[PDB]
Amino acid sequence: EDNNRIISRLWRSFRTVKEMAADRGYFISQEEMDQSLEEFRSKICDSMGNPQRKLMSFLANPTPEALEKYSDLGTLWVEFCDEPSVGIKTMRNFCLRIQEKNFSTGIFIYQNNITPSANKMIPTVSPAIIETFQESDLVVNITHHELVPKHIRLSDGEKSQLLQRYKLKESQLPRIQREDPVARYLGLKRGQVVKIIRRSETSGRYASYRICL
Amino acid sequence: EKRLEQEQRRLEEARKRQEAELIKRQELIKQAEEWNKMDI
Amino acid sequence: ALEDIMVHYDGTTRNSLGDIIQFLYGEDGLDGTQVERQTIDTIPGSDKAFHKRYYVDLMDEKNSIKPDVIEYAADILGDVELQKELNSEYEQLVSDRKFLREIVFVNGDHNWPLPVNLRRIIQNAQQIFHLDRAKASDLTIPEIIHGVRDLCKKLFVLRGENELIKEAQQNATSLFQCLVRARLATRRILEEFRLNRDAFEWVLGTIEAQFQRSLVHPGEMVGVI
Amino acid sequence: IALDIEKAKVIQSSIEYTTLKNVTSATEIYYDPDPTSTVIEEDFDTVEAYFSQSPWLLRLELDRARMLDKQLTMNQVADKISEVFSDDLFVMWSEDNADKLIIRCRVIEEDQMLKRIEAHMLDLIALRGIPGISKVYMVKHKVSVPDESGEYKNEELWALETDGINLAEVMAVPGVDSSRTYSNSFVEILSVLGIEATRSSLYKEILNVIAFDGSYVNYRHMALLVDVMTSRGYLMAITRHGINRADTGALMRCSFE
Amino acid sequence: ELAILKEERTTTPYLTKYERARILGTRALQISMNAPVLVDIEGETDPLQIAMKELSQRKIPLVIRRYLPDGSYEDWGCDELIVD
Repeated sequence: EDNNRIISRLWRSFRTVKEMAADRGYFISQEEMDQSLEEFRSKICDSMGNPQRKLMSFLANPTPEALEKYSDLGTLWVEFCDEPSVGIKTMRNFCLRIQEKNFSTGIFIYQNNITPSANKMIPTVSPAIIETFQESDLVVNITHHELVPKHIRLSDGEKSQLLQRYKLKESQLPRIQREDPVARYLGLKRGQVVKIIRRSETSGRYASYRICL
Repeated sequence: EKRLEQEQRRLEEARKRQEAELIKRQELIKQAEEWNKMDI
Repeated sequence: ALEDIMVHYDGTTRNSLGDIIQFLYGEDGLDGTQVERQTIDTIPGSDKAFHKRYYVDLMDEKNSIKPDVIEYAADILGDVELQKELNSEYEQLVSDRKFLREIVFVNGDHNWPLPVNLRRIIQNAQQIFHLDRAKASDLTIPEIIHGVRDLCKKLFVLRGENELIKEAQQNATSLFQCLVRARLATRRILEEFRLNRDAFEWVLGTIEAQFQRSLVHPGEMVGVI
Repeated sequence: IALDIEKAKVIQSSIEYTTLKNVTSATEIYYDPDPTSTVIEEDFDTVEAYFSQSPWLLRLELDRARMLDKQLTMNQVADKISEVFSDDLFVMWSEDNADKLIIRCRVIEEDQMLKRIEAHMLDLIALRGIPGISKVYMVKHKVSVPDESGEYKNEELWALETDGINLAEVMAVPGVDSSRTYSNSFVEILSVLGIEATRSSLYKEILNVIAFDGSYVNYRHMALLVDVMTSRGYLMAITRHGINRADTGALMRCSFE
Repeated sequence: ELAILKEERTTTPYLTKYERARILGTRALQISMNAPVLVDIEGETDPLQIAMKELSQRKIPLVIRRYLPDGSYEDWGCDELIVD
């Protein structure tokens, strides 16, 4: 019934969130990655079948490779919201939780909608970063699409090397929007550069670069 | 046979790294579960 | 919209503000009048046909180079360093086949515009050096391997010693190097084309010169074109 | 699902949008002041079999043929009405075996109110399907795939082509290959997949338009065009609204428009 | 500052077609305005043909200054650029 498809969509969203966390540098165990649907229903759903979003929250730490490559990578806290509509109360509570439990970045997945007050409170949570995603747009992982090539964020040294090699200013590079779906998937901040290796029918392979806004 | 031996050595090293990372991950899993129990 | 776009002396395509539109013109840095449709010989066919065409085994006597095409046919069986060279060539060809079949062209299309017509160069060499008749060739296998390998690192699209420059240079010539390796294979050179030493050196020099002549010229107004 | 026709038809039925107005054939308003009985003689047997507020009655006759063609159940429509209307409307439905398929309703001066309720019901009751996808067709695609011997051999597979676009919802439907769904509108591609996919889709559309009549244009020209059209992070139209909103010189911009 | 040292010149070592056309035109104009010729002319009279003869023998006394997009430049002599 509709409960089964709700559970399936929630499981797909959870898998996409785990894949996103793994792609940004954090470590997620392979058993957790291939955690099947039946195990999800066993671990989350109760006797009547309703799911508890509060049981899906987890923590992550960067791999040594990612920590060496990116030095601004802290601890990640992902939390799903039971409340369909997220008010200023819930956003403030989440901000308080992040501030007290010293996390570098916190991802907050909501179900239906977020109030404008909460959005206006998002930028004032510095130095911690809060990012908001909707449940519906996380069902399918867009980075697995055939039309989406692989994006790789560059380190500060690599960005400096690129700018020196091409003798460019930052404003002279191709741009990518902050609200771009792939930019939001990678958690791009303003001033960061991604390397995009792409298929080419004239040379086989072609590496392009874009700078976030 | 030398190439096979080198491949086995690399697989064993990767397995050891994966085991260490799993050991590190289990502590985070336990802490997250405890904090979610506290939230309830 | 496209009037102020020009190729610059560093190879990039830029507008009047200096903003980069393309890091290399046409992703290959070539002129549009210098390419022709050519077939890449590693893409089509079956695995049996590919193995029969490209694999050279110096141990099994009925799957080796023919004895009437090479003057050194006697002291060739049993070598291990030469067999290692041939295995390295075959592994490179298999990597090229995997790359083209899985990433670049997934539907099997293999007739694409590329520079330096290799068939024309090969038949010109055959006509010039009179490569007819059953005469054995004096072109050793390591000479073939090292000549092709060195040729695949002198196709300069970008000049410089920076690591990013080398990565871009290797990226820009991937498809053309696949074409060259698919054509100038050891078994193919020894049996189908029957080149000798002078013909081989002439082919290598001609490929390098013609590739240098096929690059786009800085100052081109490619936007208006 | 791609090599089976029945599963493909199941997916097609689950994707296509179907409203109440599609299966409905006629709607009528009747006066009946008895909640437990009725005046109409044709339906009296069925309603008394069922039984064993306002006097205004609302019954609508639905076409049997198109209702069976869409593969829908009367109970499903009843649950949809019940969900959208809670307990504000009492609903009854004739069974499958009825000569004419009917479903009544009763409210719990209100003739105009019932008329507005009937119009609203006909307008926006969604039975199943993705909103925006007006029609769905089945198409066969000839695709060349390598064999187990390495040889390339043709093949035939089933695929759906729709009228109307909703990429995000259709991509999440089970049974759909979510990593290959394509739209001919690249604004939606930009909103869902990003700017690199937008570049690829823009090249694909331009190549289709150019190559339909048999013409051929070299790749680098269209590549340069779509790279200019996607270099700023968003879609830049070849118009005054796109070209003249740049940082170029005033003398260069004034000479266009 | 803007000049680039001769050892680290990264532009192409070949004479492009635009540079060839401009160099031939400038040299022909100079020859037609009574500039000394650096090659032995047998019976040639046309300034453009004399300029082409000078180019083929690498005797044109001109320097090409190639500009980079950032503002820097490289100086190349006509005698050290390969001409087809």
